[PDB]
Amino acid sequence: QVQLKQSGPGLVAPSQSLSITCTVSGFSLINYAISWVRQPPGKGLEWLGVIWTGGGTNYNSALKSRLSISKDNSKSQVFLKMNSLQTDDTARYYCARKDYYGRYYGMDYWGQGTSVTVS
Amino acid sequence: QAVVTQESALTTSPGETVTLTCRSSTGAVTTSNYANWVQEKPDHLFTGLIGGTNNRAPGVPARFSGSLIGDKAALTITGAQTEDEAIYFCALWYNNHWVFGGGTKLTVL
Amino acid sequence: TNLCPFGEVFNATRFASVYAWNRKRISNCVADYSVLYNSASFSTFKCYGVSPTKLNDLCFTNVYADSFVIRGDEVRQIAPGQTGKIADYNYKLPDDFTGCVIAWNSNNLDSKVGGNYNYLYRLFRKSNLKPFERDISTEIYQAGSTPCNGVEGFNCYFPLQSYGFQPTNGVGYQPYRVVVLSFELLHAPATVCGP
Ligand SMILES: *[C@@H]1O[C@H](CO)[C@@H](O)[C@H](O)[C@H]1NC(C)=O
Repeated sequence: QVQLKQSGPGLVAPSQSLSITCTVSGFSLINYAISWVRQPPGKGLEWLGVIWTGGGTNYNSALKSRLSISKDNSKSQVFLKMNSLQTDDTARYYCARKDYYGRYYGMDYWGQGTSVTVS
Repeated sequence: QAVVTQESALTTSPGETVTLTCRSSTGAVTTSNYANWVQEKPDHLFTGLIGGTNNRAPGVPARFSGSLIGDKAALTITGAQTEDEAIYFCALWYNNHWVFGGGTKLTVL
Repeated sequence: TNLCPFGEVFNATRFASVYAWNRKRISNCVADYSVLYNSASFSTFKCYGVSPTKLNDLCFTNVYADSFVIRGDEVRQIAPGQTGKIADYNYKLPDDFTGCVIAWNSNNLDSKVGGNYNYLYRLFRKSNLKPFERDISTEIYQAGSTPCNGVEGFNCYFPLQSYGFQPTNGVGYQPYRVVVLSFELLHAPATVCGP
């Protein structure tokens, strides 16, 4: 069964960098793509970026280019990294699967969500 | 060229169908901007309902069905009160990036 | 005259993927085809240019042993004159092929709980392969009219896909290892014979 896990205590201090990890079962990272979205408390969710099936990224336009997403096909893991945080970034972050090879061209399945709060 | 808007207010009594419209800032939404519908559980649980403007996700009931019925993207559902109390967000694929709407709060009866 | 290294070929720990199938040359040894045929594990043993019982006496120039892991349903495409994803884009056997195709189920090795996704095959290709071609390139495909130009858009697929081997998949979808022996039976100095 397809399943998404992402884990971390999260909490950050201003002006440092913390990273979150997404761990997957039931599907191969070569057959799908992974997209990340960010949910500040009580607002609408914004899309951060996507790591395509075999490397190569896209990012949200005005969102800082000083961030990167990366993955490991061997262990079936995905990592999001931001190198500097600002207090508006306190949010819940979600991993998501994009099935653009076959039928369902959108975000097929979604993770359980991780709280990331600075200060 | 990123603004996408939704009504964000809805109510359908059980058995009655409603349509919520999500519209872009490039005029009527193109087929290229693939439409997505996601469902929000009140316990911070998310799932994907519609992709590619017509495709249901695997394992979602056939009661859910949507298309470009109007010029702007929209979605419809027959009324099942217990499992349809949810928030719904529309997403459009601009070639550069995905944009998510504010989301519509469904309050059946 | 030492024995041929068939044990390495047939009892190797990890087999190669379909698109990067490994070729092992064999030469200058005494082949023992009886051993392999007599064993019962090999689900599909098919010799095309020769007969399996004759093999113990023929003398060849040299022989190539290929290996890869494919899905159970696609075993048929490993034969002269058929088509499919494997034949067209991965591993094409020339017409008038002369050798033996050996396959057996390996569900107890190549499939683990949670699925095994390390075996890859080429799915989108510009054109079919020439016989015994081994294109390992990962050039970004382009299924759309627009030029992809190396950016993996919604119509710029990566040309490799990984098999999904669940421990409880159907027999059709379980991984079968395949070994193809190709005897190029010229009249150059014979190097491999049977006792
Ligand atoms: C491979 O392993 C089997 C396991 O019993 C053994 O019988 C055989 O001699 C080995 N070598 C070959 C070439 O099959």
